[PDB]
Amino acid sequence: RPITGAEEGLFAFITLNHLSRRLGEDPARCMIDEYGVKQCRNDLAGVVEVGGASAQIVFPLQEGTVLPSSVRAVNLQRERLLPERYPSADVVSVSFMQLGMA
Amino acid sequence: EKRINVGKKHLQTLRNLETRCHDSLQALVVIDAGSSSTRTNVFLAKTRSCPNKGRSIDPDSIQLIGAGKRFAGLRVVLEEWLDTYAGKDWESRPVDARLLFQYVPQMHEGAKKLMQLLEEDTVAILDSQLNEKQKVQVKALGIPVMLCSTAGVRDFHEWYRDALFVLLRHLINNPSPAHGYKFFTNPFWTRPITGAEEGLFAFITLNHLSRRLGEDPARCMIDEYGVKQCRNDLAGVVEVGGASAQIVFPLQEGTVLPSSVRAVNLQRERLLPERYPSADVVSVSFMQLGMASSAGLFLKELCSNDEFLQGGICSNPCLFKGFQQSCSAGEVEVRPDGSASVNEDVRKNRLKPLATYCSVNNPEISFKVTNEMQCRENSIDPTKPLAERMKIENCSIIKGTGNFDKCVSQVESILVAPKLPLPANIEAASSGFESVDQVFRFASSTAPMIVTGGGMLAAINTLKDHRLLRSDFSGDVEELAEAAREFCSSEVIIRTDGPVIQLPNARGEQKLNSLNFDLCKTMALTVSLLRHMAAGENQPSFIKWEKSIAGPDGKPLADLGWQVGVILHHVLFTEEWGRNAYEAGYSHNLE
Amino acid sequence: ADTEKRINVGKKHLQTLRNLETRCHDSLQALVVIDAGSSSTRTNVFLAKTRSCPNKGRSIDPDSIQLIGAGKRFAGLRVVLEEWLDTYAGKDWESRPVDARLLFQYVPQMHEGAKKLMQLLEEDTVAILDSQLNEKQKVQVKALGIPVMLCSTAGVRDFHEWYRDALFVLLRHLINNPSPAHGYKFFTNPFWTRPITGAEEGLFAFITLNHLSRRLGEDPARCMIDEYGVKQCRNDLAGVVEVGGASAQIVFPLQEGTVLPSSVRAVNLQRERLLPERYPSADVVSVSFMQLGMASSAGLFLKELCSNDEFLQGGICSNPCLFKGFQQSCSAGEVEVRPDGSASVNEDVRKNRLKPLATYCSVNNPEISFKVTNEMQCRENSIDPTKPLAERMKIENCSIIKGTGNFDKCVSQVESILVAPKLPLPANIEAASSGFESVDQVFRFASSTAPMIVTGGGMLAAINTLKDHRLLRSDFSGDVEELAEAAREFCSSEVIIRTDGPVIQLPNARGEQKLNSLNFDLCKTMALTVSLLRHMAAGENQPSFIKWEKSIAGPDGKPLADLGWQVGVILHHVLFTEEWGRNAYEAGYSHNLE
Ligand SMILES: [Cl-]
Repeated sequence: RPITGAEEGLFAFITLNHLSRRLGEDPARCMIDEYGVKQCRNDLAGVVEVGGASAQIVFPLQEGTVLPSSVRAVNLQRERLLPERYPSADVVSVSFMQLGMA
Repeated sequence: EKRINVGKKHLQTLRNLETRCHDSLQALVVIDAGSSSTRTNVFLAKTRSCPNKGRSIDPDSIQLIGAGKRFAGLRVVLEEWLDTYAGKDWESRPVDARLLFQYVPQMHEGAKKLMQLLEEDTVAILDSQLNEKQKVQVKALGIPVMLCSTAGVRDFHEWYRDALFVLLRHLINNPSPAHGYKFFTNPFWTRPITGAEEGLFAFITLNHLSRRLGEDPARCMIDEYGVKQCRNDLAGVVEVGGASAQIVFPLQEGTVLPSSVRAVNLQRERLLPERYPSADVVSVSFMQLGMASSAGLFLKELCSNDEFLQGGICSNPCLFKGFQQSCSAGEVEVRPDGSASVNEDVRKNRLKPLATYCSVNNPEISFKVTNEMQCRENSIDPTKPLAERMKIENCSIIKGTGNFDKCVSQVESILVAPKLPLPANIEAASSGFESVDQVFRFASSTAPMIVTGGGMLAAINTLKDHRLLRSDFSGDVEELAEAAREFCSSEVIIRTDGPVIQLPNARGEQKLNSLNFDLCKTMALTVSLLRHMAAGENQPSFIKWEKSIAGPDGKPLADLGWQVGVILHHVLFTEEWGRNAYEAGYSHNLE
Repeated sequence: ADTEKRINVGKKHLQTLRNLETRCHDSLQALVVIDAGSSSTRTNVFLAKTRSCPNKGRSIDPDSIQLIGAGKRFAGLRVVLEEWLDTYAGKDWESRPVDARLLFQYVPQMHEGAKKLMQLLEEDTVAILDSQLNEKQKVQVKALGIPVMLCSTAGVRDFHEWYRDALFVLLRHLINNPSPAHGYKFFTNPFWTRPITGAEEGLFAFITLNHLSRRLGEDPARCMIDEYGVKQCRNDLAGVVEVGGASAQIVFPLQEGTVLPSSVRAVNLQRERLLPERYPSADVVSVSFMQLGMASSAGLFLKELCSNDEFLQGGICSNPCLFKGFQQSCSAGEVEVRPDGSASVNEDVRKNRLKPLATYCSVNNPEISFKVTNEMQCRENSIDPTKPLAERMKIENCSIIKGTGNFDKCVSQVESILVAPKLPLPANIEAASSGFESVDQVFRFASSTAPMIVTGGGMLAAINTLKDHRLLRSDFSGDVEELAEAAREFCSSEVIIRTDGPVIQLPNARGEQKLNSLNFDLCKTMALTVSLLRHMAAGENQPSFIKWEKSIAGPDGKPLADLGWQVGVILHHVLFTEEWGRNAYEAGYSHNLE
């Protein structure tokens, strides 16, 4: 099937993290939230990819950050990109056709 | 021998009692913390306790039993607290918010007096509406309270509102033990809601009460994989409130919006559970179309236009011939003598919400690059200090000209189809359109539309009371324009008993007051909205003006608005509701 | 300068309030377990800590469960049914076949019978709550509601009509309608209040033991990897031997890698919905022996011993399990030792210790009827199913029983009559039972290395009597020969009549103790102990240790609750978080609103 620039960014983010051994069932840190619920995450690295047609920037949302209402973290489990057994991954995902090489 | 059957039947009766579901009455309270007032809303619901299945609410049973007195708005609590501890010029000068942490008990002090008035009013409603048997059930189950703030408390941009909500929930969770009503809340039920969220909840209220929203779908489509894709036959809502206007309607079947705007999916937003057919909607909320902001913005743009402003006189076509006032967007008070009194206080300026929104102090303006330009180009300059930002230059008097068609053409250019709209940042509950014109030109639907809001209904009822519009009026644009043109050509006559609106050809009159002097602008907004809806590729199957919905019997079940929808979004998620309302319950407050 | 102090106080105050609305809140709850046994109905009052968490509902902390009070012994449920059947089914209802269909005319009279007992239990439960709780505790207890679990063990199992089911419907109705004056909101449902079998009683007593001793928990003690590469986990659970008044239960963990015969099965506590899935898997050998109860073994022992040519001679039964100088009328009736040293035997059919086994061993019992061998298995245990009741229990050609105090002969007869009979009584194959028929079969095919806890009033008195006369060392750890030598000496005692009453006088002037209705036949319990230990010692796998326990010490040293089925019953409900939350809190006492 065809894939968009933003989807190409998320897939490149998954590639980087898999090969770097950052993505996996073992989280790098678990935090006890306001309710006493253990929230676990991998120590994911962000990616800056400047391709021929577009530039993608994908990185995990800063822990305890409140984004403007007008933008949103992309949840990889919600988008069916990562299974539920993987620690929750919330990312800032951006694709700019104007920053591509061409 | 027939004595055996009495015994066998008695045992079966008792066996039926311990195996079947049992019904019990529950009260639920929604506190509407609006811009100008805070009002309690008391509801009744039938709960069902089923062996090994817990306890749930029958959503069809939700009924309003009483709406109370309008107490002061939450904004008053904060404004009085800021006046005392930050200094009287906090609206017009920089404030060190950190220093205000010294005065948290004084903020609690302000919230306590208001909560005590609401608690007494709620108890008064319960006692007057319930019989002794109903009271026993109601007192036993506990009373969930959902206090939601809407407009008036969104523009402080510090720690105040969140701290105020912590204090309000603490107050709700400590009711007086004397009356026996076990009120209780949690941070999921008592919280601020946005304008677009009020829209979604009003949409859910309308469809629930009219019986259009239900588990059983109206129609299904079979996809390429043989899977049923089902939907309900939902009605849209147009709500013009005092602080904002919302438009929410189902996305036209078989359409997809481009990557610049988005349909809101009620299930994805966790407003409706997955067992309800998928509901995709076009959702918009515009502060500038609320009754108060639209009045201020209309004057700000009309009175800076060379066609209307000449030699310090602003000729306003939406105001009656014979009416005049001083030139400012200040709150107008129609006096006993017939003159208009304009309040010049920054706090009472109709432009205050838009000017506070269109500011460099507002982080929302920095969220999107064009925001500041869209403010400036609509005559609300973020670079100008507050008083200069709201001022109408080279203008001493506003005089009414009673020209309905000119009023409509100006509502078109300032409010409905502006060349450059004011900024509206998208949020999870909204579609991203910034203008009503764009909504109907690009995302029109065949779904029926219900027009709601106090002022919208007052505009139609005024024309029907004067017998200028037929009682069976059903939305015809030209019939409405004709009625409104005649009413708006009325002359203001000052008499011994006060000012009157005298209809042409001695066809009646009514008293002129602070609430109706500018009603022609609402009639013009209605004509303009109907015109845009009629010019859409898809037109609503019908259009109606409503305040409430009749139940299966004929009596009103509840009022239109966001309140029923707020309850439903909690009660419909069965497992979560059972845990919070019954397992934790009021007993969570035990010390 | 001190402005920062006032700022930080304001900030802290808001953080204190925010924490208060995001964290779990604790609250006390009372729980009631009504123990409806064979000869009595008694209330048991418990306290537990509940935890209410945002978006999570409310649950009980299982380690907080504590007994606050046990009530008075009121009449047994069998007494309620017999008084109702004595009034409306006339006389000889248990002699002549009765038309049960006609008894439906007398349902309000059954209700009145049950109302009298329930009012007594409700008053007693309220008395315990009022004496044990302070005012702050009462507010919490009254607001949450009081779950009541009434379970009947032995007594009411044998009517074979609609009576028991009807009684239970009436009992729950009474429990669900408590007096509003006291403010205690008692309530029940058909899942909490119901009869329980002997095998289910064993599983509940096994759960109680392992809970109190901190062996049962979510975290496993050890994990293993099977043939497929799957991690298999378990707790290090202790087995229980509970010798009750009506039956004996043996419940212990299945030894790792055991291949059981096709005809018996391990009981899986998770599959049986006794423990949730979050607990490590627990597979057990579960056995309930009808003839090994204090009452039933006493009856059967006399029936078999006193029909054997070696012991019955010219109307005199020489009993090796009774003291020299002791004598009684020849019947299985309840015995009362009187101040002059004489024995009074109650001849009432309802007080005959052979009655439950004789009604069990009937052609009218489907358990017996459905299998050809079953009827013969009863007959070989001296209880003939074709015989009428009173004749079925009679010890023929026998006038008196005289004690001979010969421990070795007592062990030999206990072994051949009770523990390893020529023909065992029929196997029970209900879900809670592994389907074993004898003690030897259990230790031959399913022996385990799990430690074993011996419980039951009579089992403990058998060991403590020997320790008290310094015949057994205080450090006794289960050695068979050490026990047999001690019991041989004690069991050789002579009954002597003094001014103060009858005494058991030990040989070689070692001392004495008062002879009474509870200890006159204790030597048979000493012989049952020797026999049980011998069968366990002959197993391929040996328990790591064997201990006799009256109670289990809590974290603070003092016991939190009693051994027995009561704690286990609470746990099998409270551990199922979602189900408990729905029944106890969502439905609750408000389900009773009318
Ligand atoms: Cl737009």
